[PDB]
Amino acid sequence: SHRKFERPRHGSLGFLPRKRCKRLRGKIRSFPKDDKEKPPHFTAFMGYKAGMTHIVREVDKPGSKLHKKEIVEACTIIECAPMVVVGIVGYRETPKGLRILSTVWANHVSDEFRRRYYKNWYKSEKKAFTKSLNVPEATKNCLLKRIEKYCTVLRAICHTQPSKTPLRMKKAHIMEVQINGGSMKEKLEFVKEMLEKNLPVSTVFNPNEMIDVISVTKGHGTKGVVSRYGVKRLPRKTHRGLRKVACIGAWHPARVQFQIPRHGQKGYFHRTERNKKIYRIGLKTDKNSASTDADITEKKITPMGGFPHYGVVNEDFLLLKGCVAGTKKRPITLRKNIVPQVSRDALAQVSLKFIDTSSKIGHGRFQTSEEKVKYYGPLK
Amino acid sequence: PVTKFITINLSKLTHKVCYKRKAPRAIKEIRSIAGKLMHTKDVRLDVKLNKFIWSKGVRNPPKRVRVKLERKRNEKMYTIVEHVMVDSYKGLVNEC
RNA sequence: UCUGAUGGAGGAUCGAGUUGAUACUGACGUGCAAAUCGUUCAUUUCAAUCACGUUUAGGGGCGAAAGACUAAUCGAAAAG
RNA sequence: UUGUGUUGAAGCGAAAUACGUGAGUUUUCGUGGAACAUCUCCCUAGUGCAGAUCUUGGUGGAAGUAGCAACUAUUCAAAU
RNA sequence: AGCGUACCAACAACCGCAUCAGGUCUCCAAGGUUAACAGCCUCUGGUUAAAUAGAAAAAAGUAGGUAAGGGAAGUCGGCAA
RNA sequence: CUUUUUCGUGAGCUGAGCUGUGAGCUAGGCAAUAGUUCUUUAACAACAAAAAAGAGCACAAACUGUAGACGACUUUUUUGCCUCAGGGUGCUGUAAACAUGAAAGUAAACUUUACGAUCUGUUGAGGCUUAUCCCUAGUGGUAAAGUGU
Repeated sequence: SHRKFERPRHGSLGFLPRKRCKRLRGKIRSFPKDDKEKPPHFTAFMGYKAGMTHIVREVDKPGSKLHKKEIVEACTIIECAPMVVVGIVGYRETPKGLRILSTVWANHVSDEFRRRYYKNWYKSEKKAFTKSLNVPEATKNCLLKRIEKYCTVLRAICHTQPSKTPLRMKKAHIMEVQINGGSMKEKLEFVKEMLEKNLPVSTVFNPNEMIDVISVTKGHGTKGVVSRYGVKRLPRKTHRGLRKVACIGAWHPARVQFQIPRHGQKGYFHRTERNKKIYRIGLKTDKNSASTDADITEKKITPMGGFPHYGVVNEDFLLLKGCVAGTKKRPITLRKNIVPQVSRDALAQVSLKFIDTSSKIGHGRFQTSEEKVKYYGPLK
Repeated sequence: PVTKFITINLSKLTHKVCYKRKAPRAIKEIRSIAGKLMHTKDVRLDVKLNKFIWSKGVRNPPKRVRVKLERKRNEKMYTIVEHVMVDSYKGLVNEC
């Protein structure tokens, strides 16, 4: 018979199977739809999760109970050292999907890039990408002309530079960033110009821009159905334990349905979250990356004492409004929105007044070590 | 054959273990560390070192122990581990 | 008649032990165990508890009475 | 009644250009090491098994699985 | 005069099919705190043994702790705490 | 197969001569035979031998902890990593010792000597701080090379 009382099901069936992700790197399922009018541009980037802080900003929402007050917002810091563009891939449309015509490489690729091709780079003799980089410019241009002739989707292979980060991992993270923009010829030329140089975050994104983040959630091993699906605990009197689903199906069908919550892996899932706004693109060069016009204090983003479990952000970075899936040191893919957003929130110009850099270990009371020593005075 | 003086941070080796296993875990860690460092499989702990590790009961061993590892020739090689009484541990590094 | 002591009565009270067994309808339920384990609980000067000895034997015994118990066997034991 | 056996009987394992429609019969090779048939006719019975939660004995899959959990706790060195 | 006189008395020597967390009568009886032969710790005596160990340490179980704000709305019932 | 020869393609030579090849023209003389059929052994792909010509990794190990029941996964293996130390950042809350120092008061000598919870100074001290914190071309170390292709 029917349920006495209705209530919605536990968890979403759209994120099944809740199995471990194939890879650690976030992977774009689909790039934003190409608009032929816009000039050619990159659509994606990759950084590493450094940590989180909070900022103070002035709201500009008329009719909102906040409006003219200064509110505190949680922000995630993503260390975005420039990538290197190393290759070009052309895709053509076939009834069986996208088919690669060819991928052409740059003349020089870093050992950081070549490391990704090895499980034991240290004891190998690093012969990868050694004799295929001496191809003549004639055949390179032939392949490029064929790509321009027949391909409809252009992507640029680019790789991160983990040496610029505090990461222990040395092999770079490689992906392909789809070039959205003008004609095929314009895309080809756009990527050919910067076929070997650095790609900073500033070229890909702008401040106050809404983006999407693709990354693998924090892992938790096997978790019970209570913590994995949110099912209700059984009463205290339950004979064989209470942390389980009581009925895992009706008598018929004489099977367990795939919609029934069970124990299993929790976390380490691939998630693509939409609409994280960029609050600031901090530059490696400047000494006041964490300063504001209402702060005028000379300070950088890294909190007093380092980013816990991460290190120090010595490179370009971006300050993302809100939270982002993954642990510290996790590679995080940033993607342009599938269609440009025109909402008030997406179009707003954030003007932050203060960026916190107190210690995130313990309860820090100082923004700078100079301030701490000034307050305490001389010691033993 | 060689002699080293090292400090072992026993706190980070017994950090996760239960109350009733901290001192034996510290002993096991000391043996394993000395064996790894000396590249020998047969390592003998001095009874005075055992006494020092157990001096405060199973519940807590010293956070750090300053210790002397000596290699001797009698498969053929082996190592002796000896406690070193120190008034402090600050500024005390590994030396060969 | 009242007040203060003294005195030390009672199938008086609390409570370990002993003797039991209220609840968790806990554990266990291919047990440590054909009735145990944990916590909780009842009981302790009396109709109290224990030992050994001794008496009552099967349509019989014994029963502060549940058809209870009478050698893991009881609305008629066990053996042939 | 008339036969086979140490130049290898019964039994058993695998079989067969074998016979039978079939219960079976008959052969071969191996193993075995001492008995065996009689279909000439007949007499006799404790005479034919897939089952009976059959009886006794042996052996499986389960499975290198459940498990080897009360009693706070072990360590260093030596001897044998 | 004759007979008994070793040893266990459960913790593996008894009865529970066993080297079974059960059962099984008596006597002696230290110190501290305390009302106390209670609980907790200690001296003499005894032991460091348990049908196993090592590592890891998630789910789940079991035996527990602690929880903001609310305070029986839970549940047959304040069961359990 | 021989001869008369014509027109198309390939080698080597220099738009071009020759040789091979394919398709032809004239003339000539030369063969098939297994007893009546038993699939008409006829295709394709592969393989072996012999001749002739040219043509690197992964696992394990140690490390890591973005991972984890075990596998698996993320890493590093000499500008790295592990270790200890120094520094930072925090947590707790002012260590031991010493003081003709204090201390409610007390007792014992002919104004000092003893006892004293506690307090003060040296002392925001001391201890701890990655084991899953941060920084350091700071110390010491970084081990046999075993397996598969």
